[PDB]
Amino acid sequence: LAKALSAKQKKESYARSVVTKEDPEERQR
Amino acid sequence: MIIPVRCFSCGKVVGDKWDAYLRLLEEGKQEGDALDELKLKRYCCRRMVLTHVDLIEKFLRYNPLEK
Amino acid sequence: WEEPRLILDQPAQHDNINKRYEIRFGKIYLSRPTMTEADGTTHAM
Amino acid sequence: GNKVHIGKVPIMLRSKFCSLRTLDEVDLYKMKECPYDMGGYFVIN
Amino acid sequence: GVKYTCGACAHNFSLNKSDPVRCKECGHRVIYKARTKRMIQFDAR
Amino acid sequence: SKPATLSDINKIIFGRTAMS
Amino acid sequence: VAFPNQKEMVRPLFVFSDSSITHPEFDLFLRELDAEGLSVMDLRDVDYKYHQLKEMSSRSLSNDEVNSIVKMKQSLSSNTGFNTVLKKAQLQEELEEARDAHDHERVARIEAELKSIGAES
Ligand SMILES: [Zn+2]
Ligand SMILES: [Zn+2]
Repeated sequence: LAKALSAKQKKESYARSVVTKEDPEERQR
Repeated sequence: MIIPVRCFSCGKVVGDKWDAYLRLLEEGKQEGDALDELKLKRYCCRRMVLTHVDLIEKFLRYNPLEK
Repeated sequence: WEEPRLILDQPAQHDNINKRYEIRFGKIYLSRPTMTEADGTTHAM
Repeated sequence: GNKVHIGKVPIMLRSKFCSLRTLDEVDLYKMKECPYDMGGYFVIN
Repeated sequence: GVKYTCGACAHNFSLNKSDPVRCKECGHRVIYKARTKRMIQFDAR
Repeated sequence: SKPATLSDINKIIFGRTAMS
Repeated sequence: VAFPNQKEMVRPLFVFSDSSITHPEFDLFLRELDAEGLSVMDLRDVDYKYHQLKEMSSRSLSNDEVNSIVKMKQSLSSNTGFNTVLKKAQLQEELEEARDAHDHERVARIEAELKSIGAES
């Protein structure tokens, strides 16, 4: 129980990285 | 930045003893013994070599601006 | 995700059709900083 | 329904999302960054 | 007419007040003026 | 239609530095 | 290029010399042209070439032309420290994108490529 509760709160990563190849405002214009 | 040519207090030439000081420290001599070997008797001159920081070695790690 | 749902409703009568329009917010994506020049090209900053 | 650009967030230097986090000592010198610099600030204009 | 130097590859070139401010070979956006030709004298004190 | 002289060819000299 | 008496040859640019063409050299060139049965470039064409060279030398490049030249030299670029650092940073960004996408196959290739490019001194 201690191991599970300690390692449960260790994993925290919501945002996912990405690579931008052009100017973001291109879709808007 | 780089070792001063003269001692600030009395003006003894200390700018020719930096490499010999580093050599003596490499051989295993203590700093006081190394300063004694270089014939720096007055503590005003000993301060110049004992407290110098060689910053030019850090400045030289940046790539040259003109070639 | 605090307020993940915008909702617009329109009980159109012009045959009663109750229409709900709603948009959901999903994942957040981040990138490394980029620089966009006047000529249109991009490169890592 | 896909990725929509909602804005640009300034990046704190030497953080996990900064470009200088990975660079080692030599490339830090090639990038004209001081190795004694610690980060923790932003660059606005 | 006026000499410049690239901020990245240290390449020398010239501009005629009509070209874009860019390096010819590596396309860096940062360039520096070259040192003058006038005589430079110091008093060694 | 006139033949080109030496000076005319010298006007269009394009050196290796100019080529680079 | 091609000699008149000899045949066609493909030569690099550095073979040419900055020194001016001497009188016996031009005389021998004229004799080779006469032996082959060719003529010399017309003065009108000489002036046209001169104007072309002056216009090309005094031309101002556009942004697209400069970017094309930079891309061409980047293709020719064997190695450059600034460009290697930029490529390594871009590869690191691609690696974190692959890691965040749970792609266990791409990340190994990016790590191998980084290992090949890296190990500096
Ligand atoms: Zn002294
Ligand atoms: Zn350059």
